Amino acid sequence: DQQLVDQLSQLKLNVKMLDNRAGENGVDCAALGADWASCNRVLFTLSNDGQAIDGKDWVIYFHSPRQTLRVDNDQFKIAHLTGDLYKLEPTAKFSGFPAGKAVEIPVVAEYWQLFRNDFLPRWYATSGDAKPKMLANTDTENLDQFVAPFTGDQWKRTKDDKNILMTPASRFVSNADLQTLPAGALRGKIVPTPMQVKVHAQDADLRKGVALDLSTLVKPAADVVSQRFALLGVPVQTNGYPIKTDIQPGKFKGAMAVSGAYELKIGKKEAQVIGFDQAGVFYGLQSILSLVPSDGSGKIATLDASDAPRFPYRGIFLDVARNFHKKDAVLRLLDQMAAYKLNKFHFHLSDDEGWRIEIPGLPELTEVGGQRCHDLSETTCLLPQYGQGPDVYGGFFSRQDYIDIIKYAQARQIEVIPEIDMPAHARAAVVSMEARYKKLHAAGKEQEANEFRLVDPTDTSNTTSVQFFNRQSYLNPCLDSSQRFVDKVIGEIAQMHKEAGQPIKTWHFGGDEAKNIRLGAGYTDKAKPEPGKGIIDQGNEDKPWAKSQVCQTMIKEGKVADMEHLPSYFGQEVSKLVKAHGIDRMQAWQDGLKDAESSKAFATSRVGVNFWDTLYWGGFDSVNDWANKGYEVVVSNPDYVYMDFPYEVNPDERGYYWGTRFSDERKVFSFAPDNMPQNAETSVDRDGNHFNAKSDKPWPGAYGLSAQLWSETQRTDPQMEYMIFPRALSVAERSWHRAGWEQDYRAGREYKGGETHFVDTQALEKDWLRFANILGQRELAKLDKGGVAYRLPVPGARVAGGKLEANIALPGLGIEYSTDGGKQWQRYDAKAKPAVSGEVQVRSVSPDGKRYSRAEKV
Ligand SMILES: CC(=O)N[C@@H]1[C@@H](O)[C@H](O[C@@H]2O[C@H](CO)[C@@H](O)[C@H](O)[C@H]2NC(C)=O)[C@@H](CO)O[C@H]1O
Repeated sequence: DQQLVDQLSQLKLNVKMLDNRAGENGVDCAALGADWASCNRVLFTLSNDGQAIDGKDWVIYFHSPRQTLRVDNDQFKIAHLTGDLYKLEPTAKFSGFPAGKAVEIPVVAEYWQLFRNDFLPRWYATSGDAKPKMLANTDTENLDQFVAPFTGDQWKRTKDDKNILMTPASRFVSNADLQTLPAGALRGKIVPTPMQVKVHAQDADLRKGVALDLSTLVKPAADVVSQRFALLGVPVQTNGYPIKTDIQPGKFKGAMAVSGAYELKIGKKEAQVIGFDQAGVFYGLQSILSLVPSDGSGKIATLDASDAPRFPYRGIFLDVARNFHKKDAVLRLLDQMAAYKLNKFHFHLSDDEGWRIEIPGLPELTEVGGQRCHDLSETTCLLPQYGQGPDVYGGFFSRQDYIDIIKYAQARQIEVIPEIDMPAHARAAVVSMEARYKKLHAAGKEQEANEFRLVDPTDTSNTTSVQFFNRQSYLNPCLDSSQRFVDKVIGEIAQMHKEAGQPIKTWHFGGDEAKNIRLGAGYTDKAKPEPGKGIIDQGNEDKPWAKSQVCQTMIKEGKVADMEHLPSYFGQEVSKLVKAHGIDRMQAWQDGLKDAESSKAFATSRVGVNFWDTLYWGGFDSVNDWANKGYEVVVSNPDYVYMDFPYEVNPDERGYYWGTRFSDERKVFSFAPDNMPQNAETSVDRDGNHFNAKSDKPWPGAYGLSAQLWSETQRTDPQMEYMIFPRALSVAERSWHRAGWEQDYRAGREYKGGETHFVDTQALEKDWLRFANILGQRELAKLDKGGVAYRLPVPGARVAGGKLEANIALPGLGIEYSTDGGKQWQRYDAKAKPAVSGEVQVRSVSPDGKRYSRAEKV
């Protein structure tokens, strides 16, 4: 009843990691069905400061990205609902939560939990009648309230983990090659780095303002430029420094004769931008804006530059489905993109856990798919996921919101690429279309009910998705209703784009992870168990759609060869729908198109793939095959440009970490996307080990670069911003500019981490030192002004010769120290180091002085 829920709500949870490598320490993880026989032991403690809780009519719901495999307190049991939602229940042996005591529940989970961010907030209790209530101490974004600190070697994945734990003292060493450059060395430095620049000794004076000739630009675009000058403190007034613009396509030849190319001349009396096109003028204007200092000085170097993008596709991907991100945050993101010349916004509008775009005629997609709540019937909501509580959590962009975002992007020279992920990652859509089916079926409108249905009612396939959903995550590719649904959604989104004035140029099909994970390599069958694998019953495990009658008749009429070719076949069918709507380019995650013969199998004349295989695992060689089959390769490797991954190896950092353990501003910058094998000399793998890389195949080159923000643990907009910035500035650099240390691809060259020395790592180093300095001394102050809650790096620090020595990953940022427990903070001066004794803490501070990094002890 309610009373029981009220009592349970007052239980205080504490989560403590016991062992991240339980399989190495006597637990038989294989017998528990753990992938690759890997499991961890965690302790859940529930403390009661009230009277005894003796009822048994309750369920406690919690979220985890890890499956619970064993419960070591026999008074309780844990069962999976779907996705990340689990239930804790009392067994027949439960004898109550005693008054004033703690109950301990040790559990065994699959894999490892290396970051405290792995533990999700907002556990909740239910009981019969009653309205669900959260366990109040867990209703927070601060994990310190319920998750204990990691100690010792608990951050290690295996006993052989070679990653380096980052503390102030080891971080001091990783930053020791950095130094603060004098302001003179940063004069005339545009970033992204221009293709060619000659900096002269005179400076132009922008203090009385600039007089802009934006006649070449459509109004909305000219207004973006004018607002940005004003933001950075240069008033716009007619008597100011003249900046002239013109478009002249004929002055550009060969490979500089591309959209976004420009010639820039900054003089003492005036400036002139000549673009190949409007993007080119807009971009030459953003290059002047990049020189404006963060010191109030109003001076910029005179210079002559000529520039053009190395790639036509320079993208940022955003997931709004896992956790919604508001219109205001999307706009801020687009502002910053435009400032650093990023031009493609890949918008992931749907997935299992949410559907975020209003579709005229299919209201259930947003009414149901657009919100999560504790509704076991899933008629009004999708089940709760990702630690957002049991009550309604959600949002979506209305048709007008969406049109607004597209217009906003268009002014900023950014192309909006909508992604509606299929045929896996489609639970919001499938469940919403089921609620639609039920509603219409009840009114006796059976043809209407079935019109956009995404389920074959005969399908009993037993399949587990990557995120542990079942067959409801997989839209059925063989149904005529599924094609109707696809056609209708493409149609409606295409109309919004037409109204916004930016007609869709690329449809993103999705296509990722359309498989059953129980049939993967790390699991083994109960009957002939291979050692070191998760022992499960694999004889009742099906490939997706295996038991669909409709898919079976499709296979027998000869339309497709096997169940395995379904995803690729569906990609080919959707390309025909995309083409029919006037769209001549489709893009997909490469694994959904793997069984297609080549780009020729598609109806669009262009087919792009987001290439998301990790490099250290073979990506440096398998990427070639896509480019050579006609696909435009959009480099999206998780080991370098997944922005949902942690900035550093520290258990208190935010992020997922399946593809690598960290990717900081420096690592992202060091990525060489057009000569994949070379990264073997400049990076380490997910366990910190050196790797080797070689390809013997032809490499025509990549078409683009994209950095991804997946949103599982990015629950708020500030969290999203913490993960994207400032490392997306490194992405902008590398997607625009090819550095001298980025060598040409050579078939047969084998790069061996720690052994070969092909790459000019001293040039790489010098390039990074300058770039890190531009961020710390100029650009971060601009992000402050754009309202972006970027991550402030924690300082490196050591105590030497009686004084505190501190450093930082982005030289120029302020550093503070405290010698009294973090009560009083003082500013660090490198040229008058402070004498120190006992405990010191350090923290960094934003340029505007309002935000601080986390504080750490030396
Ligand atoms: C708990 C965990 O780490 N799971 C991993 C999945 O998240 C991951 O899926 C892919 O990665 C993204 C997160 O970085 C997902 O949001 C996304 O849906 C998915 N697909 C794409 C194209 O990235 C997979 C990758 O094999 O591994 C898991 O272990």
